[PDB]
Amino acid sequence: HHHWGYGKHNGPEHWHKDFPIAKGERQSPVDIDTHTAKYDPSLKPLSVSYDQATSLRILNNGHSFQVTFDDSQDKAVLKGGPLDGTYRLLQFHFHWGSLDGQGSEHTVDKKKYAAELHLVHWNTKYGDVGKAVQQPDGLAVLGIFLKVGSAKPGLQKVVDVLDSIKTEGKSADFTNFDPRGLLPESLDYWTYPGSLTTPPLAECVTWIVLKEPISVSSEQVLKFRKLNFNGEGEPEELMVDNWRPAQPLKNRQIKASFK
Ligand SMILES: [Zn+2]
Ligand SMILES: [Zn+2]
Repeated sequence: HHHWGYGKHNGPEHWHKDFPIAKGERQSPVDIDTHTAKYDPSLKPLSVSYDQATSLRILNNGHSFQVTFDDSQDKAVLKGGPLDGTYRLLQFHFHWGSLDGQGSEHTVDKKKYAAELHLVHWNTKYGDVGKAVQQPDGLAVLGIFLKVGSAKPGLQKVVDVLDSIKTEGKSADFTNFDPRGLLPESLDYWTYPGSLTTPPLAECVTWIVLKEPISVSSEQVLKFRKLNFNGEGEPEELMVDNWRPAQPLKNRQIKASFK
């Protein structure tokens, strides 16, 4: 359980009261201004190696739903792009809106997408996620925008279990899932140094935000929107608009992998 949320009283505007790093120098998300984000030809190609992925559980954590992976060995890993070394996939989760016109955390020329998928990875130079979160290169989060259109067949297994995890703390087995089914065809990206977008807002993340959104259906996104922030029998707070808005870029540069 957790004290914070996305309401007027417990939401992003107030997180700095408990997490003063909320007003820090490398906070996420950010707007990606395509007039000022510059192509960097020294960026390597991004390497997604998810064939050996081992999914474990799906959980309503009170702010989102998350799907966890066995990160005890190099199985599903992210390498290349801006990264040095190997980063193991730990979990994925989403942020979404009440309406299709909002829901993403990152924006592109101020445009908000209907949702955003985060695949969270940690740097194996550290022992575990707990050590990695204390370092500036501890995590790599691969961010993928969702737009509404045709169904994403690789999302359907997720959508099909959401009715079983409606309220905070509900969970299920979630085995044999292939996260490659959530990727777009193109791996062109923007990258910058930032932070977790949820508490504790640690400044430990290399963000890799893909340019090409995936398409999901209205049925699929509606299932997201029928989840609850609350626990069982508590006053219903539909789980929508669980996104932090864009934060000041301060001294940073966003780099593009493409011209
Ligand atoms: Zn807790
Ligand atoms: Zn996230």
